[PDB]
Amino acid sequence: KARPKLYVMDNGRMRMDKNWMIAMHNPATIHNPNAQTEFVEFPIYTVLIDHPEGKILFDTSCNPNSMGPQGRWAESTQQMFPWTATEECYLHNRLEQLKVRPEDIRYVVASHLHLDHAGCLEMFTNATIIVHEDEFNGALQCYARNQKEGAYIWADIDAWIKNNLQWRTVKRHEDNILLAEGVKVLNFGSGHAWGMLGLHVELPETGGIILASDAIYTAESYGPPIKPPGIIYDSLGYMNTVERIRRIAQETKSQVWFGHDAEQFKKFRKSTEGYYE
Amino acid sequence: KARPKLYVMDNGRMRMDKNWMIAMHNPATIHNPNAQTEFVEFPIYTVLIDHPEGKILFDTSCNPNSMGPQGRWAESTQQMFPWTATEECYLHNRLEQLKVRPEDIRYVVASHLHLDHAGCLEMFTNATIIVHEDEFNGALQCYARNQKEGAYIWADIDAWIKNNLQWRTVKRHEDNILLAEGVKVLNFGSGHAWGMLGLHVELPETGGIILASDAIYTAESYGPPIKPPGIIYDSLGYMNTVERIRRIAQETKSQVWFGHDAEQFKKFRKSTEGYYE
Ligand SMILES: CCCCCC(=O)N[C@H]1CCOC1=O
Ligand SMILES: CCCCCC(=O)N[C@H]1CCOC1=O
Ligand SMILES: [Co+2]
Ligand SMILES: [Co+2]
Ligand SMILES: [Fe+3]
Ligand SMILES: [Fe+3]
Repeated sequence: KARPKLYVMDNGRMRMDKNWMIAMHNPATIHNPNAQTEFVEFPIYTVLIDHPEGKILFDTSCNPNSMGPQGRWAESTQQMFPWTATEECYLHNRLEQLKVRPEDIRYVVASHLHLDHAGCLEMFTNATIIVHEDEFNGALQCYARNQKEGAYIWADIDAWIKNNLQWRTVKRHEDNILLAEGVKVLNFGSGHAWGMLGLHVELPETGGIILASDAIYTAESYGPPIKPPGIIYDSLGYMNTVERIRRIAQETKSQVWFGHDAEQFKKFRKSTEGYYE
Repeated sequence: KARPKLYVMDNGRMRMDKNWMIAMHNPATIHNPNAQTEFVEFPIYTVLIDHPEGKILFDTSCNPNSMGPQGRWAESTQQMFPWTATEECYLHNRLEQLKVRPEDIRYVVASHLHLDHAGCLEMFTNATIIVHEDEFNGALQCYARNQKEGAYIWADIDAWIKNNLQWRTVKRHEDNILLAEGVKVLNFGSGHAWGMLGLHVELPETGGIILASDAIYTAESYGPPIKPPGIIYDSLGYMNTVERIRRIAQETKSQVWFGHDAEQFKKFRKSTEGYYE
């Protein structure tokens, strides 16, 4: 039986309007007609599965050259979704401390292609990049239409193409994919974005874990009841996905790891302290 | 050839958070982390078609007993979506000034069953009430689960049932319905709410008119580009509906009358000044 080790890697912090994360979280009233929102902070992280069959990476955080005047992100983007991270937080450094080079990664699973998950895809030229086909198509249209604003970074996409990444698209109606012993890719479909992927991992000692990414921002999103994000591509799809994750967790007695939950993240054992067997 | 007269009836004004009407209209930034929304005012109105084949009413505004301590609307609702109207603004009074009694109405078309469109359904006991089946089912579930908050008013629904209204549901996949010479019901389906209906009218002198209701809040919603509302049941469905309306307007050279557009409403000839032939 395979005895993998799973690492949680801290890739810094982001802030944005709380309305993005929880829609109409604090609506104006007759007694508060100019209601104020908040500017909340949350973690960006990635997960490495050191599996005997090969190393698997879930998400890739933000590109190190995202912020600043010479940054890849448009000015309006930087102001609405600012990212802060020290050098040791960069993905390539986190991996380095584990004695892992990018070239050692067999599979990268991209939950979706937003700026905070697909930032460092270009690094893994020796891997197969697993992504939802609808998410891929949508991003490429953004590129082709020369969209310089939004959550799809023109400069990042440019780099993927130039670096000749090897893509494996998950089809709209494609089943879950067994990646390795006790590791399965979940096809969540349209919701938060054009197409979302998750991961289910079964560890001998710790048991089952579901990586939900932005299918579920936080425990507050999860509920119940469900509290959806401010902007959504497919509201119906989003609601269905959350409830599907809940069912899976119950039936397999698995933990659910959210995309950007500050409190949950504090509890994790990170790559600087150890791993999950 | 039939020569109808179409009347626009002013049924008062409402206010709410602008984020309801235009999602993320003013997002927080690093420089404005506690961004403020606004509390915007907009008209509630209904349309009467005095047709030789019979009188047709589109929407019914709010119930006269909605607001106040003894009001049908929950406190939280009254504070988030306050309605103001004088006595002459009440639907029953507007009709009276045209020498029209509720019993004279042959057809009522309910665009949807929100508090500001289905308020006075209970009045028209001599009419056939045309509504989307999915919208009807959803409202009845709110009632059955004893939901006392939200945009579906428990007390309003209660009254419909007690007054023994005569329902004709539009099926999910049912075609447009010819109601009378030059009057057609449009099935928009799920979007803003569970199920939306519109109307297309062809007048000898004025030409074509599309009544969109909450399928399109305002000219700003309409664009292009489309700016969706803060909360939506079916985002995908909503976007599709707007574009469908644009196509119809172009192909038939029809004006589009929005649900709650203050500027457009000012330009209408109201029932106090005349009608459209
Ligand atoms: C459609 C999803 C909302 C678009 C804005 C965005 O990309 N926001 C990031 C921030 C953390 O996770 C997110 O989705
Ligand atoms: C579809 C969610 C409803 C948001 C609150 C609401 O019901 N607002 C009114 C005001 C005019 O049209 C509406 O739907
Ligand atoms: Co995202
Ligand atoms: Co409505
Ligand atoms: Fe994210
Ligand atoms: Fe409305």
